[PDB]
Amino acid sequence: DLPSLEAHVSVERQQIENRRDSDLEARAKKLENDLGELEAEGAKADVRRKVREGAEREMKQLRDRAQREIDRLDEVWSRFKNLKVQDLEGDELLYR
Repeated sequence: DLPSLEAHVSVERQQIENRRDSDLEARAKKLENDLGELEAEGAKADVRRKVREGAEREMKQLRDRAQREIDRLDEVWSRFKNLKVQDLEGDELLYR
């Protein structure tokens, strides 16, 4: 049954990448809206750029979390691939 298994994991990865691109588009739109709202406000660079820095950090952590979750999905798939009897396995979360 392995064929269907890698088909399923590939489909999950494709959906994850689609969600990532949707997040990219949404954050780009939000940044554009924020820029437009404060486009006419003439103030210091940091005062107007603090919100932009926060949004960029939010996107950075979002992409880092996406990378981490895809990496753990790949790790779980690899672990199941080479699973045999008498294999000790801690990591309660991984077993669940």
